[PDB]
Amino acid sequence: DHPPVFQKKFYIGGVSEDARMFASVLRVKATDRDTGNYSAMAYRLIIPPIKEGKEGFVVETYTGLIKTAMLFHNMRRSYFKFQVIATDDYGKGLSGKADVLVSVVNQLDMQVIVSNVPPTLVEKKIEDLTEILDRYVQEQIPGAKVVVESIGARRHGDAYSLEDYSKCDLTVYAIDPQTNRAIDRNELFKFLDGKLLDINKDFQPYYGEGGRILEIRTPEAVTSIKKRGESLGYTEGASRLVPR
Ligand SMILES: *[C@H]1O[C@H](CO)[C@@H](O)[C@H](O)[C@@H]1O
Repeated sequence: DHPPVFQKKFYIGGVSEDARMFASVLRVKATDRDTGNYSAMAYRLIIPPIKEGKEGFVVETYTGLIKTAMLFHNMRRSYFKFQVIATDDYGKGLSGKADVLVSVVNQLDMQVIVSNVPPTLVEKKIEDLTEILDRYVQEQIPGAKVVVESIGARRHGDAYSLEDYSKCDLTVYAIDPQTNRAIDRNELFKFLDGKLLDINKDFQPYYGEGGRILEIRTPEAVTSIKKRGESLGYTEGASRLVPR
Protein backbone atom coordinates (compact mmCIF):
# COMPACT_ATOMS: atom_id res chain seq x y z
CA ASP A 1 0.00 0.00 0.00
CA HIS A 2 1.87 2.99 -1.34
CA PRO A 3 1.66 6.77 -0.79
CA PRO A 4 0.85 9.42 -3.40
CA VAL A 5 3.88 10.43 -5.48
CA PHE A 6 4.39 13.96 -6.79
CA GLN A 7 5.40 14.27 -10.44
CA LYS A 8 8.41 16.33 -9.33
CA LYS A 9 10.28 16.10 -6.04
CA PHE A 10 11.07 19.83 -6.21
CA TYR A 11 8.83 22.52 -7.73
CA ILE A 12 10.49 25.86 -8.51
CA GLY A 13 8.53 28.98 -9.36
CA GLY A 14 8.64 32.74 -9.17
CA VAL A 15 6.53 35.81 -8.62
CA SER A 16 7.21 39.37 -9.63
CA GLU A 17 7.09 42.21 -7.12
CA ASP A 18 3.88 43.42 -8.76
CA ALA A 19 2.03 40.09 -8.69
CA ARG A 20 -1.65 40.45 -7.85
CA MET A 21 -3.32 38.75 -4.93
CA PHE A 22 -4.13 35.10 -5.66
CA ALA A 23 -2.09 35.09 -8.87
CA SER A 24 -1.28 31.64 -10.23
CA VAL A 25 2.27 30.58 -9.35
CA LEU A 26 2.47 26.94 -10.41
CA ARG A 27 0.43 23.73 -10.34
CA VAL A 28 1.43 20.56 -8.51
CA LYS A 29 0.09 17.05 -9.06
CA ALA A 30 0.50 13.74 -7.25
CA THR A 31 -0.75 10.30 -8.30
CA ASP A 32 -1.02 6.80 -6.89
CA ARG A 33 2.00 4.71 -8.00
CA ASP A 34 -0.09 1.57 -8.60
CA THR A 35 -3.29 2.88 -10.22
CA GLY A 36 -2.32 6.31 -11.56
CA ASN A 37 -5.35 7.71 -9.72
CA TYR A 38 -5.36 11.33 -8.59
CA SER A 39 -9.07 12.28 -8.45
CA ALA A 40 -9.23 12.32 -4.63
CA MET A 41 -5.94 14.03 -3.79
CA ALA A 42 -6.12 16.82 -1.22
CA TYR A 43 -3.23 19.30 -1.52
CA ARG A 44 -1.88 21.37 1.38
CA LEU A 45 1.11 23.67 1.89
CA ILE A 46 3.47 23.58 4.87
CA ILE A 47 4.91 27.12 5.14
CA PRO A 48 6.97 28.55 8.03
CA PRO A 49 5.51 31.43 10.05
CA ILE A 50 5.42 34.79 8.27
CA LYS A 51 5.20 38.13 10.09
CA GLU A 52 2.10 40.34 10.31
CA GLY A 53 -0.45 37.57 9.71
CA LYS A 54 0.63 37.09 6.09
CA GLU A 55 0.31 33.57 4.76
CA GLY A 56 2.56 33.66 1.70
CA PHE A 57 0.77 31.24 -0.60
CA VAL A 58 -2.32 29.02 -0.71
CA VAL A 59 -3.05 25.87 -2.70
CA GLU A 60 -6.40 24.94 -4.19
CA THR A 61 -7.13 21.77 -2.22
CA TYR A 62 -8.44 19.71 -5.14
CA THR A 63 -6.67 21.20 -8.17
CA GLY A 64 -3.10 21.66 -6.92
CA LEU A 65 -2.91 25.30 -8.06
CA ILE A 66 -0.56 27.33 -5.85
CA LYS A 67 -1.52 31.01 -5.68
CA THR A 68 -0.10 34.06 -3.94
CA ALA A 69 -1.73 35.11 -0.66
CA MET A 70 0.16 38.38 -0.08
CA LEU A 71 1.70 41.23 -2.06
CA PHE A 72 5.43 41.27 -2.85
CA HIS A 73 6.15 45.00 -3.23
CA ASN A 74 9.89 45.75 -2.95
CA MET A 75 10.66 42.08 -2.24
CA ARG A 76 12.99 41.30 -5.14
CA ARG A 77 15.31 38.43 -4.03
CA SER A 78 13.04 37.24 -1.24
CA TYR A 79 12.56 33.48 -1.31
CA PHE A 80 10.00 31.08 0.11
CA LYS A 81 11.06 27.49 0.74
CA PHE A 82 8.13 25.31 1.79
CA GLN A 83 6.55 21.91 1.27
CA VAL A 84 3.44 20.72 -0.50
CA ILE A 85 1.69 17.54 0.56
CA ALA A 86 -0.91 15.38 -1.18
CA THR A 87 -3.20 13.12 0.85
CA ASP A 88 -5.31 10.55 -0.98
CA ASP A 89 -8.99 9.81 -0.34
CA TYR A 90 -9.87 13.45 0.42
CA GLY A 91 -7.45 13.51 3.36
CA LYS A 92 -8.28 10.03 4.69
CA GLY A 93 -5.54 8.11 2.87
CA LEU A 94 -1.76 8.12 2.68
CA SER A 95 0.30 11.24 2.00
CA GLY A 96 3.23 12.21 -0.18
CA LYS A 97 5.37 15.35 -0.19
CA ALA A 98 7.45 17.60 -2.39
CA ASP A 99 9.57 20.68 -1.81
CA VAL A 100 8.70 24.08 -3.26
CA LEU A 101 10.83 27.17 -3.88
CA VAL A 102 9.26 30.49 -4.91
CA SER A 103 11.61 33.39 -5.64
CA VAL A 104 10.59 37.06 -5.97
CA VAL A 105 11.88 38.95 -9.03
CA ASN A 106 11.32 42.15 -10.97
CA GLN A 107 12.14 43.40 -14.47
CA LEU A 108 15.87 43.61 -13.57
CA ASP A 109 15.84 39.79 -13.66
CA MET A 110 14.08 39.36 -16.99
CA GLN A 111 14.68 39.05 -20.72
CA VAL A 112 12.20 39.48 -23.59
CA ILE A 113 12.05 36.74 -26.23
CA VAL A 114 10.64 38.33 -29.42
CA SER A 115 8.88 36.01 -31.87
CA ASN A 116 7.22 36.51 -35.25
CA VAL A 117 4.04 34.65 -34.19
CA PRO A 118 1.03 35.97 -32.26
CA PRO A 119 0.92 35.87 -28.44
CA THR A 120 -2.04 33.47 -28.56
CA LEU A 121 0.10 30.87 -30.35
CA VAL A 122 2.92 31.23 -27.82
CA GLU A 123 0.46 31.04 -24.92
CA LYS A 124 -1.29 27.95 -26.29
CA LYS A 125 2.00 26.03 -26.48
CA ILE A 126 3.68 27.63 -23.48
CA GLU A 127 4.20 24.41 -21.50
CA ASP A 128 6.15 22.75 -24.32
CA LEU A 129 8.10 25.95 -25.07
CA THR A 130 9.05 26.43 -21.41
CA GLU A 131 10.35 22.86 -21.24
CA ILE A 132 12.61 23.54 -24.22
CA LEU A 133 13.93 26.74 -22.64
CA ASP A 134 14.51 24.82 -19.37
CA ARG A 135 16.75 22.36 -21.20
CA TYR A 136 19.04 25.09 -22.57
CA VAL A 137 19.31 26.97 -19.28
CA GLN A 138 19.84 23.76 -17.27
CA GLU A 139 22.80 22.84 -19.48
CA GLN A 140 24.51 25.95 -18.09
CA ILE A 141 23.04 26.04 -14.58
CA PRO A 142 21.87 22.58 -13.44
CA GLY A 143 18.49 22.57 -11.72
CA ALA A 144 17.54 26.10 -12.82
CA LYS A 145 13.93 26.75 -13.83
CA VAL A 146 12.62 29.15 -16.48
CA VAL A 147 9.53 31.09 -15.45
CA VAL A 148 7.21 33.01 -17.77
CA GLU A 149 6.39 36.50 -16.50
CA SER A 150 4.05 37.51 -19.34
CA ILE A 151 3.04 36.82 -22.93
CA GLY A 152 2.02 39.85 -24.93
CA ALA A 153 2.06 41.69 -28.20
CA ARG A 154 5.44 42.67 -29.61
CA ARG A 155 6.42 46.04 -28.16
CA HIS A 156 8.18 48.50 -30.45
CA GLY A 157 8.35 52.18 -31.35
CA ASP A 158 9.49 54.94 -29.03
CA ALA A 159 10.28 53.52 -25.57
CA TYR A 160 8.69 50.26 -26.80
CA SER A 161 5.25 51.88 -26.45
CA LEU A 162 3.54 50.41 -29.55
CA GLU A 163 1.91 46.97 -29.68
CA ASP A 164 1.98 44.57 -32.65
CA TYR A 165 -0.44 41.69 -32.00
CA SER A 166 0.78 39.67 -35.01
CA LYS A 167 4.09 39.10 -33.17
CA CYS A 168 4.95 38.34 -29.55
CA ASP A 169 7.01 39.49 -26.58
CA LEU A 170 7.57 36.58 -24.18
CA THR A 171 9.07 37.90 -20.94
CA VAL A 172 10.98 35.29 -18.94
CA TYR A 173 13.39 34.81 -16.07
CA ALA A 174 15.12 31.81 -14.53
CA ILE A 175 15.45 30.77 -10.87
CA ASP A 176 18.61 29.09 -9.56
CA PRO A 177 17.89 26.86 -6.53
CA GLN A 178 21.54 27.06 -5.43
CA THR A 179 21.20 30.82 -4.83
CA ASN A 180 17.44 31.10 -4.13
CA ARG A 181 17.25 34.01 -6.58
CA ALA A 182 17.12 34.67 -10.31
CA ILE A 183 19.99 34.04 -12.71
CA ASP A 184 21.66 37.29 -13.73
CA ARG A 185 19.72 38.68 -16.69
CA ASN A 186 22.87 39.11 -18.80
CA GLU A 187 23.85 35.49 -18.16
CA LEU A 188 20.33 34.47 -19.17
CA PHE A 189 20.76 36.51 -22.34
CA LYS A 190 24.03 34.71 -23.12
CA PHE A 191 22.45 31.29 -22.53
CA LEU A 192 19.55 31.96 -24.91
CA ASP A 193 21.18 34.19 -27.53
CA GLY A 194 24.20 31.89 -27.84
CA LYS A 195 21.92 28.94 -28.64
CA LEU A 196 19.32 30.91 -30.61
CA LEU A 197 19.61 28.81 -33.76
CA ASP A 198 19.26 25.55 -31.81
CA ILE A 199 16.30 26.90 -29.83
CA ASN A 200 14.63 28.02 -33.05
CA LYS A 201 14.90 24.54 -34.57
CA ASP A 202 13.39 23.01 -31.42
CA PHE A 203 10.58 25.61 -31.56
CA GLN A 204 9.71 24.72 -35.17
CA PRO A 205 7.12 21.96 -34.44
CA TYR A 206 5.28 24.52 -32.27
CA TYR A 207 5.73 27.78 -34.20
CA GLY A 208 5.04 26.35 -37.67
CA GLU A 209 6.73 27.14 -40.96
CA GLY A 210 8.48 30.50 -40.92
CA GLY A 211 8.02 31.01 -37.18
CA ARG A 212 11.09 31.83 -35.11
CA ILE A 213 12.50 33.86 -32.28
CA LEU A 214 13.73 37.12 -33.80
CA GLU A 215 15.85 38.37 -30.90
CA ILE A 216 16.31 38.48 -27.14
CA ARG A 217 16.14 41.94 -25.60
CA THR A 218 16.29 43.59 -22.20
CA PRO A 219 13.00 44.97 -20.83
CA GLU A 220 12.47 48.69 -21.29
CA ALA A 221 11.91 48.96 -17.52
CA VAL A 222 15.64 48.36 -16.96
CA THR A 223 16.48 51.59 -18.79
CA SER A 224 13.94 53.51 -16.68
CA ILE A 225 15.64 52.20 -13.53
CA LYS A 226 19.07 53.50 -14.57
CA LYS A 227 17.64 56.93 -15.43
CA ARG A 228 16.33 57.10 -11.88
CA GLY A 229 19.82 56.21 -10.61
CA GLU A 230 18.68 52.99 -8.91
CA SER A 231 20.41 49.61 -8.55
CA LEU A 232 23.61 50.93 -10.16
CA GLY A 233 26.89 49.20 -9.41
CA TYR A 234 30.04 47.70 -10.85
CA THR A 235 29.80 45.23 -13.74
CA GLU A 236 32.56 43.28 -15.44
CA GLY A 237 34.19 44.46 -18.66
CA ALA A 238 32.69 47.96 -18.68
CA SER A 239 33.02 51.39 -17.10
CA ARG A 240 29.32 52.16 -17.64
CA LEU A 241 27.05 51.51 -14.67
CA VAL A 242 24.24 48.99 -15.24
CA PRO A 243 21.24 48.23 -12.98
CA ARG A 244 21.74 45.21 -10.72
C1 LIG B 1 -1.52 29.38 -13.18
O1 LIG B 1 -1.30 30.23 -14.31
C2 LIG B 1 0.08 30.54 -14.53
C3 LIG B 1 0.19 31.54 -15.67
O2 LIG B 1 -0.75 32.60 -15.46
C4 LIG B 1 0.85 29.26 -14.83
O3 LIG B 1 2.23 29.58 -15.06
C5 LIG B 1 0.72 28.30 -13.66
O4 LIG B 1 1.35 27.05 -13.97
C6 LIG B 1 -0.75 28.06 -13.32
O5 LIG B 1 -1.36 27.23 -14.32
